[PDB]
Amino acid sequence: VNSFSGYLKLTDNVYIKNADIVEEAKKVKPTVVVNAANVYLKHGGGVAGALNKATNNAMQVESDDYIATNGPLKVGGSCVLSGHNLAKHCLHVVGPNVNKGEDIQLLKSAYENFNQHEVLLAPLLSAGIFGADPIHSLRVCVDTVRTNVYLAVFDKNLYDKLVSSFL
Ligand SMILES: O=C(Nc1ccc(C(=O)N[C@H]2c3cccc(O)c3C[C@@H]2C(=O)O)cc1)NC1CC1
Repeated sequence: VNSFSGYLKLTDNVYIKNADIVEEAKKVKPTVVVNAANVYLKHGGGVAGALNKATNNAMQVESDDYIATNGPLKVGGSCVLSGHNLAKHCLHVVGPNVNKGEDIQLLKSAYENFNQHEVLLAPLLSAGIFGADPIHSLRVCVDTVRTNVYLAVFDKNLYDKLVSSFL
């Protein structure tokens, strides 16, 4: 049993809710919240910008030190950093950004990072300002992630479309 509330069950292991991932993280304090990161961990907008704002920029400060030491992530890769006031840990995962021409096949590799964590709160990777089709992202999620994932979809119209079109 876990504290995630109001989710629709899509499969054995994937759950979905119309919710602001920031507000959901603040309320559940999950072990892992996933950030929709870029390779530079520059949390300017979209989900990343929102999560970072909720940490009063502490996520960005920590991220800048990480990059200065380790260099950029790979598209499809991830790193575990602090969850600050939102979660125990933040898994920063880089999905391909279609508005940069990145290969959409890398989306499966990005979701594979979730399998290193038993339970996660997450957005749909490569959705929103990353330019991919969220219906496709949900399909890849379901077909790749085997651990227990609680997906937060900010837009109600999109949430309803994702549920109603789910096979
Ligand atoms: O701003 C906020 N929350 C806030 C929450 C989510 C987003 C956002 O863009 N999410 C989408 C995104 C962005 C980038 C890549 C992606 O794959 C996705 C899928 C995500 C989705 O479809 O849900 C933006 C803002 N809270 C403050 C207190 C009011």
